[PDB]
Amino acid sequence: TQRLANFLVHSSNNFGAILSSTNVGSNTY
Amino acid sequence: TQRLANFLVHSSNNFGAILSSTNVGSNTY
Amino acid sequence: TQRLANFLVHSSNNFGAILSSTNVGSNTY
Amino acid sequence: KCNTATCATQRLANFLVHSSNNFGAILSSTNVGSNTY
Amino acid sequence: KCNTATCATQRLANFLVHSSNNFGAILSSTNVGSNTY
Amino acid sequence: KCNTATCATQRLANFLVHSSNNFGAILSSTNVGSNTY
Amino acid sequence: TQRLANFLVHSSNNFGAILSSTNVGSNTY
Amino acid sequence: TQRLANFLVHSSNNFGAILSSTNVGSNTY
Amino acid sequence: TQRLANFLVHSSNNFGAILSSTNVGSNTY
Amino acid sequence: KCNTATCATQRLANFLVHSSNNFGAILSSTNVGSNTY
Amino acid sequence: KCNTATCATQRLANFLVHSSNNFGAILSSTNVGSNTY
Amino acid sequence: KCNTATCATQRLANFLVHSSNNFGAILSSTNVGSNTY
Repeated sequence: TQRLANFLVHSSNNFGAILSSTNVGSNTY
Repeated sequence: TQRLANFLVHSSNNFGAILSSTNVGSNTY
Repeated sequence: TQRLANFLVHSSNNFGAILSSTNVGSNTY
Repeated sequence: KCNTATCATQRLANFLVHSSNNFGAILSSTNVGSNTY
Repeated sequence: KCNTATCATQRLANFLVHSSNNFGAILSSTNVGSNTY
Repeated sequence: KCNTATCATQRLANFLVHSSNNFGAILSSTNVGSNTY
Repeated sequence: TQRLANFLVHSSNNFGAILSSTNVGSNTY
Repeated sequence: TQRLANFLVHSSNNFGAILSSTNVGSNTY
Repeated sequence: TQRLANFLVHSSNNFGAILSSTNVGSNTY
Repeated sequence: KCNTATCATQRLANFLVHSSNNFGAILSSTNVGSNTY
Repeated sequence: KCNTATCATQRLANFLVHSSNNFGAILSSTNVGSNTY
Repeated sequence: KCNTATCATQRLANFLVHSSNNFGAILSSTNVGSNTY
């Protein structure tokens, strides 16, 4: 038997500046 | 028997400056 | 029998400056 | 609570109190990525 | 609580209190990535 | 609490108190990555 | 006396690939 | 007396690949 | 007397690959 | 030519000969800035 | 040429001969800035 | 040429001959800045 359960809680709170720059394969020239 | 359970809580709080720059394969010129 | 359980809590709080620059394969020129 | 076996309980405590009582002057300047030319 | 066997309980304590009571002048300047030319 | 065997309990204590009571002048300058030309 | 003369000849010839990217103040995110 | 004369000849020829990337003040994120 | 003369000849020829990346003040993140 | 004084003559020689006589197969691929995903 | 004084003559010689006579197969691949994902 | 004084003549010689006679197979691969993922 397989009793699998994923409890994924992703809480994110911001009260200031965020500069989240993600470059997956980006090529700047 | 397999009793598997993943309790993943990812809490992130910000009150200031964040510059999260992730370059997965990025190539700057 | 396998009784596996992962309790992963990832709490991160910021009150100041953060410059998190991660370069996984990035090539700067 | 748990009696027989295989007992796992995790308790998380998080009383974050961010109190800022400004009775005066605050001159802040947040510049993330800016560039003054 | 747990009686027989396989007893794991984890307790996390987090009373974070960030108190800032400014009765005067604060001249802050946060520059993350900025460049003054 | 645990009676028979296999007893593991972990307790974490975290009373962080960051108190900053400025009754005067603070001239701060945080420059992370900045470059003044 | 001032006898000033500027002989400025700017000759440019191309027979192949050129990628001339000039960023005077440009800010890529 | 001032006898000034500037003979500026700027000849450039290309027969292949050129990637001339100049960043005067450019800020990549 | 001032007899000044500038003979500036700037000849550049290419037959292959060139990657001329100049960063005067550029800040990569 | 110049006889008395202040004699400056500059001669530039430029016989560039780019000759390419392909009697066979040339498989070239110029990729400047391209990105094959 | 120049007789009295202040004699400056500069001669530049440039016989560049780029000859490429391909009687066979050339498999070239110029990749400047490219990125094969 | 120059007779009296102040004699400066500079001669530059440049017979560059780049000859490439390929009677066979050339497998070249120029990768400047490329990144094969």
